[PDB]
Amino acid sequence: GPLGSSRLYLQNTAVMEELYRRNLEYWREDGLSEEERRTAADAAERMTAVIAGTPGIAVERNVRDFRRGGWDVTPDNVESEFREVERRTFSDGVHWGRVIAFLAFSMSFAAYVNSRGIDGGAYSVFNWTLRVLNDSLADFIQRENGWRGFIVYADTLLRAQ
Amino acid sequence: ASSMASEVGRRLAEFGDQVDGQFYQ
Repeated sequence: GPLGSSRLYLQNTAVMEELYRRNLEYWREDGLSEEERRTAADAAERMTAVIAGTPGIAVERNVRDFRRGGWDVTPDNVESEFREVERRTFSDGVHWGRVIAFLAFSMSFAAYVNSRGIDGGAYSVFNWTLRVLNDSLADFIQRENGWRGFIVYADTLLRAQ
Repeated sequence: ASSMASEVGRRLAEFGDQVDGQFYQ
């Protein structure tokens, strides 16, 4: 992938671990400087704040909506359901807002599929989402100064929220 | 895929746009 892919993989992993911990155990089954590990946690914290202040993508509210709609997810189609949400979310392009919204979705979706009794469901959702960051969004992330840049972006949002 | 998946993705695109608009004031 792009420049510094190896470090970004590890940092994307840390951001996801921190993000899912802060918002949701069931979704699971080094090489970083203490700097990069700290920037990952800070980014997951700001993003959690942005999500909570954005009712359209709030984690709990979306799990409630997925259940009310009877979203037909099974062990057989759950990846293709996830991939369709991914395709539509970024079909117009990629920016930090759609990244935040997609990651919020991925936590709501992981909780939802785990509530549907899909064994390994949330773990698979976590791993798919981590690899969207690694493989499809990496060029955007690095272009916008990585997770350090996200914190600058998110602070600006929270000032405005 | 389900209608729900396409509609969820579409709404994530739009809410993401609203989130990003706040960066530019």
